[PDB]
Amino acid sequence: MERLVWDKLTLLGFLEKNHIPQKLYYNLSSQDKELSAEIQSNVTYYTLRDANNTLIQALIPISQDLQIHIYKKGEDYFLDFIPIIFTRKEKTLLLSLQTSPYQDIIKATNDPLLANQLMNAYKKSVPFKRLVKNDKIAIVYTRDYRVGQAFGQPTIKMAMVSSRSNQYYLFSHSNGHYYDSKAQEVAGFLLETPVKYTRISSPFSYGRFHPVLKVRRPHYGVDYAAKHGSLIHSASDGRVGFMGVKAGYGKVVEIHLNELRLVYAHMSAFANGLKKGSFVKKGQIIGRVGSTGPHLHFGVYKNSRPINPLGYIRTAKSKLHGKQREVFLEKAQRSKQKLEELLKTHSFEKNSFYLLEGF
Ligand SMILES: [Zn+2]
Repeated sequence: MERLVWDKLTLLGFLEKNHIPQKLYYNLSSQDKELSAEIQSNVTYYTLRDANNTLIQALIPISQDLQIHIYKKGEDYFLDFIPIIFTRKEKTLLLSLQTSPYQDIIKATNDPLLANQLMNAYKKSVPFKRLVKNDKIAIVYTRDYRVGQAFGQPTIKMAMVSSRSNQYYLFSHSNGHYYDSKAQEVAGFLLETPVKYTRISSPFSYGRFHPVLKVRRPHYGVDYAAKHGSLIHSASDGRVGFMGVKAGYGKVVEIHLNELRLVYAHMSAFANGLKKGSFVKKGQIIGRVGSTGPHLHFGVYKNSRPINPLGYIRTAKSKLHGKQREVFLEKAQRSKQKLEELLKTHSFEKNSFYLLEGF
């Protein structure tokens, strides 16, 4: 296949460019239309053409784990939503700073997304502006590969940053939140429900891809059933990055807050004065619920990846308890011992970074 980057196109633009009847999109269920509206610019996608230059296959990412597969059989085009095929590798970075964190992490890994994720995750506990030469940074993380090419975002499993005689740890959890050495949440956020709802008509789901009888489509936000006219509130502070129509979402507002993007779709109207560029405060009215039943699709992206918004709708951060805490801390202990060992057996006099396989 040709490997290409997406840039300006929408799904309907891509179909027209390639003489694929647009009914391939319009016949989709509304849920599939919603999935189709999150083709991000800058994503690597893949195409196969015949000796007449006719589009025979395209694989276009919707998320890190799901893609649109367009393909031609005989005279007909088909469109499925299917798993992205990939390999997952775990790495451990041991770094002694020589200049600047962002810059040195990139020099050691070629992975600016990793650098930026770490900076954001620590921004309220160790500002990177604070770090100096010979401070230490460790990161255990996974990276995904398709046919030898890295794609998507890394995921941090653990990190340790040392500054001013202290070590500051970050540990992932299966619940999606990150925690410090005390099993207290770090680098999260507090969201408000964006609409007064009757029920959640469709919850968030990562989907299920095997075995065949268990297969379930992902849904990368929360669909709220709400009475016609309901006002929509921003779940957070932020800045409006998009306001308008996107096929599959109808009228939609997107708000950016640091590494977050919040999506508010199927609206009837935007709030007077609101435009691209506006700053908004948590709870501020941004528009009104539409049927473009009446529903709001609320999406939350963290480091460009959809996450279950309901885990963040709360008035205080997460802190583990009970057996969850016992198990978390025992795992954290063993992680800490292993990192200490790796740091023993890896002198920074020889090399100012090491990039190791596994952990
Ligand atoms: Zn939805």
